[PDB]
Amino acid sequence: KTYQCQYCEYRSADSSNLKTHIKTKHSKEK
Ligand SMILES: [Zn+2]
Repeated sequence: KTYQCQYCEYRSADSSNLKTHIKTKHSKEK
């Protein structure tokens, strides 16, 4: 019951955590 990121290699326990990670790490922060 884990989710993974398909940009880099970070994983989560709760999908929201993952979403946030991509939002603050990939998904254009610029
Ligand atoms: Zn990532």
